[PDB]
Amino acid sequence: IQELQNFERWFKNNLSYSFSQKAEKVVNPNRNWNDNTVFDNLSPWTSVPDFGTVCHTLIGYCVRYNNTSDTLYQNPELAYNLINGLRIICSKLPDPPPHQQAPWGPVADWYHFTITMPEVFMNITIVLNETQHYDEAASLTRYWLGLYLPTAVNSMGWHRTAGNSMRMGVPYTYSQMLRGYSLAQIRQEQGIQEILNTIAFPYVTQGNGLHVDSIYIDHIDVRAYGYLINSYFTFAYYTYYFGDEVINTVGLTRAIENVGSPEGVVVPGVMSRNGTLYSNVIGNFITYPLAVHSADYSKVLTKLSKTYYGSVVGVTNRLAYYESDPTNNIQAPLWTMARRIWNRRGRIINYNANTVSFESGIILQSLNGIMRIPSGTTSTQSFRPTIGQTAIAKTDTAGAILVYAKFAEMNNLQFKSCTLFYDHGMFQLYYNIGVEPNSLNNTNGRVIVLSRDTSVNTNDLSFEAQRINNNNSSEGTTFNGVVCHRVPITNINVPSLTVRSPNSSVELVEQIISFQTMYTATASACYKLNVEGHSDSLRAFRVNSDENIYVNVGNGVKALFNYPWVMVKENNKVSFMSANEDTTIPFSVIMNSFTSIGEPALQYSPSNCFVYGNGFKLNNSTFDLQFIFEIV
Repeated sequence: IQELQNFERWFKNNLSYSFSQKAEKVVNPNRNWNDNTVFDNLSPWTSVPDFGTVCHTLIGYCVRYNNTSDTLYQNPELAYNLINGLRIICSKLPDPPPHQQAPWGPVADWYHFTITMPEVFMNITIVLNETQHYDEAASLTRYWLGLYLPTAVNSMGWHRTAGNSMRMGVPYTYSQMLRGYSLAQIRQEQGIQEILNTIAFPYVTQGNGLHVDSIYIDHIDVRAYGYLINSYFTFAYYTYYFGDEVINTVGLTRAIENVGSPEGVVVPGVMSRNGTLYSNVIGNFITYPLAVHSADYSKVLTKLSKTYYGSVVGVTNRLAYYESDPTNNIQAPLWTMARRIWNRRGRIINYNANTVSFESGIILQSLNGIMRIPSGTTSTQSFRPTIGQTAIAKTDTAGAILVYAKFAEMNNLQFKSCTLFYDHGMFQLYYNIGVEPNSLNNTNGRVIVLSRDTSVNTNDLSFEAQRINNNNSSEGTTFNGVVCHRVPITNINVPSLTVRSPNSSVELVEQIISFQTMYTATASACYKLNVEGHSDSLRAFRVNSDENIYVNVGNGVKALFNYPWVMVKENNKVSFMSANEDTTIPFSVIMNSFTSIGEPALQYSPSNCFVYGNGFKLNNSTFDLQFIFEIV
């Protein structure tokens, strides 16, 4: 059949690429072969994790066999080892298959038999398709998957859904093609129909799924990309199998653009509960544009430039600001207060238990900086903020985010947060920082400007040595391709930069804020970060009234924070948004904003909105909440 041969060709053509997207894998294996256990130093027949390792290692060797640049490309002895490995596995599998137990090991360790093993059959059979082993591999696949994966969604007496089913459908479909069924026939099967529903990813307005502004929500109300990351590699298969209509590709691509980067750096607030800024696959999911992205409802602003990746997760009362579990409960400050740019050519330094409490933007309430929000259940618990109102405005190269938040579980911490991303830096102002009165035991708070894991050796001197070398000033302190500066604003208290080590693993540049001002919710801090080698003359101003903050980057980008409104102007384009999510904007708000940035007589025309009452109304507020005007 043409269909089968074409699929096998496509599979081999795209294997290396597909493998680069696959979350669970063993890359470039060189483990020695063993006629008893498939590979040396493993006990796969008694230990199910070891069987998983055998499975992954075999798949890894398939990729090596198939990879033109690999030293073992089309190597006949590897081909033999692969078919021999499959034979060994087949000789261990019970016939008939078990009903609702694992064939060996703990009765509940079914995973590698249902998920990973069928992928082994598929990978071995296809990569060996031009060898003398093909017909045997195909026959073993037809028989053994016929038993262990009888439908797309059933294995060993269990019905499967979600992530599990997305994995299963790929080798199942292939097994049916080997049996001579056409893709049109397979499509109509009940199991495949369930999977097609699972992979549709329609936009949703609440609950689990892809939200309307392309941020993935899991566990009812948590920003969480794990579900997408784990099964992403399967999407290309289903699109090949069943066509360009089965998956919301635009929605998913935008979802990845909204949080990821080619280097694999991802804002921690949308990642796993242990606190992480890295995925070893997300960089391979899509080709990323150089752009500023915003999710106006879910509250994410992300910029990818030629020099940096920067992102802020905002706060809305509609979504959890944090999720903890029995092990992980110190990650809330990182999820709520990370205000950082990462140099794209910098070292990817990920967090650990001793460093996860510290990052540019984090407000610390104690010297050691540990803030715990324990799970009140025997598994996970997510927490809604007491206050969560966020506005985002973006133009070509710049994006601003304005957050008003209050967190009951972090000692009633509240703040107004103003962030601006531009080429090549980031402005951050916190004002009205507050905590529960009389709660800090006479300990001053602090806002982290720069942080470093001291176990990492770079060519940067220590923060204290840099300070002393700079006439005892922490201005221009550098770490990992990022440089920090204090940003004074006349009539706003902005503390000086000082250096401190909160524990033996971390050094900080911070702005210390008095417990007295925190008690009155009047504490403030202001700094900027630059990509090393890329300085600017950014200035910020408090214009006449409280909360009216004008930032002139000095490169053509102007921004205004005037809670609840935020505005960015660049070239002939202006964007506004309200943290109240107003779908109308008054003429007077526009006029006052333009006056505040020093351009009182600006002429303008609506781009995505229309005259309605005493202002403008959005043409469409379904996905986006920014009013866009052209300066005419």
